[PDB]
Amino acid sequence: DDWEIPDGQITVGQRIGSGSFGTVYKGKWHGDVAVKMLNVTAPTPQQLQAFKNEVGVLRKTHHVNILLFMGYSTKPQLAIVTQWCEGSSLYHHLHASETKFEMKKLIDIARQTARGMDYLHAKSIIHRDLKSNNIFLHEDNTVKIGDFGGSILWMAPEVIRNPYSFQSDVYAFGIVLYELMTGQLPYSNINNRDQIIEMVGRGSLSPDLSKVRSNCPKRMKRLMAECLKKKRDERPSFPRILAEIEELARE
Amino acid sequence: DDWEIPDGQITVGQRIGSGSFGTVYKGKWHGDVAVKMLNVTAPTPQQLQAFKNEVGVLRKTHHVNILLFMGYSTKPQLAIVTQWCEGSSLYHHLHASETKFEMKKLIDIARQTARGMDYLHAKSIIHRDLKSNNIFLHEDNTVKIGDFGSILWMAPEVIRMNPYSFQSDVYAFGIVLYELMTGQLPYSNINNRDQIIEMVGRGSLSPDLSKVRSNCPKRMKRLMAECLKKKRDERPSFPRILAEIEELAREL
Ligand SMILES: Cc1ccc(NC(=O)c2cccc(C(C)(C)C#N)c2)cc1Nc1ccc2ncn(C)c(=O)c2c1
Ligand SMILES: Cc1ccc(NC(=O)c2cccc(C(C)(C)C#N)c2)cc1Nc1ccc2ncn(C)c(=O)c2c1
Repeated sequence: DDWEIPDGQITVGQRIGSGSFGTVYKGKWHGDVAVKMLNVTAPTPQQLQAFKNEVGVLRKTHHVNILLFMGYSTKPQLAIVTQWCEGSSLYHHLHASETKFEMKKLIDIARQTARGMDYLHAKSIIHRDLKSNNIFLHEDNTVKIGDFGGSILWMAPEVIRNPYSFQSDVYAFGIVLYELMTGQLPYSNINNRDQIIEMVGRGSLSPDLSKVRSNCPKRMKRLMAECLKKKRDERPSFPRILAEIEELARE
Repeated sequence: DDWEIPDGQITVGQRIGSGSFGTVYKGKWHGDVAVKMLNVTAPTPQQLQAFKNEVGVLRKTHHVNILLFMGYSTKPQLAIVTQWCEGSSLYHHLHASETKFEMKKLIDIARQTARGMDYLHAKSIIHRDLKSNNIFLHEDNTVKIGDFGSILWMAPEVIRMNPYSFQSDVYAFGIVLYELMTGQLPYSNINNRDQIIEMVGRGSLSPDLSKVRSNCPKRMKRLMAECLKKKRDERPSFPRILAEIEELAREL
């Protein structure tokens, strides 16, 4: 691969977010790009190491449902560059908007999400923060998985109490399925954070699966259940998860 | 960090086309993939080295309008894998289809095509076969540039014998603009190809820009003209080409 970007080529536009590592600016570089940037005139090794490692994982990714990693610049500032994403996240479309999706579109999102996730785990990568907030509907058609700039509902029980695993991401994908099939965040009636955190971690509290749509296929409900099994070992793997969802789509 | 894909991970079938050296299969690998394979023949040194270089450049490309490179396989056979492309090429949509595009989409395609090309040339890459056939409308919205003779896109200096340069690609992009802005293949009225080959090289034949669509903005007429200018040196560069297109689009 060739990942280093000539330095003076990037021009930063409107600041968008504060990111998880640096401030994020919608930029322009041979088209529309997004740039997470650090604006310190000289980077502390902490700041430098997060950069060095954040690039290290992205160096491995090449999938249509994973966000596109385009390169990095070291010298104007420590910067990471990716494609710009036209549209809104999965989170916004279900919760922060009136528009409900068609059941077909609902599974299609779950499908593409599975493909991106399957590919990630295949290259031995752990997301550690799968949520509808970190799932972007590029052009309202294509699912793009990333890490953008507080995730509690998608947290597996063993994470509440090396707890991050492939199975912890699987569970997180389960919660996302709930969002798609209910249009809702789990534990909507429980108010207090410590109550949810403790009840879900102790193994008493599990998402109310009766709220699923009528149109939701019975088989889809079963898969969603398996993903949310309290015992991490008893959770399915994304190969089978991807498998089942696609066979559903063909019908 | 390492792009080679272990054998039996990919499940092939649904072949689309077949060269004299290779075949393309709609595959399955963590989703929908496309696989170019060399299962037509034991690789000749040309094709085998062409393979080696084809991967070497794809390793370097990282763009939304450039085709997505996902990896390669050595052990079942020498294979290259990319994203699957949903839709049909620009060629098919303009000429081999009923669908006429809204002028907006013509510019959007023209802009995304420029972006992909600009990125390519920036990394010091020459395409050498820009045509509407090698431009794929993924999901009918997003342009994907790849490589899948064809002479309507052939620059004058290429007919005669570098000859292949960035300026030869610009001309080829010019013809594509003609396709987009006329809904037509150039010299549609001229019958025999052999006349065209000589005249385009000789300076006799020039695209008829009167066939341009009514909706086409004046700035587009000028840019399209400049791109297919006989003099290769005075031909614009894609940075400068892209520049006009974006600000043109920005005013709509
Ligand atoms: C600009 C950027 C650079 C790097 C990352 N990094 C990650 O997402 C990350 C860091 C570590 C691991 C992963 C994995 C591979 C685990 C995933 N998924 C991802 C995010 C971003 N944010 C980013 C990227 C594109 C965007 N398009 C449109 N809009 C409006 C945005 O807000 C936006 C934000
Ligand atoms: C499977 C494959 C692998 C590699 C390449 N190679 C190139 O495009 C190529 C070869 C050399 C240079 C370049 C560059 C980098 C210059 C560009 N652009 C590209 C093409 C393909 N063909 C390919 C890829 C996706 C497809 N989706 C839908 N349909 C229906 C297709 O026919 C199809 C074909």
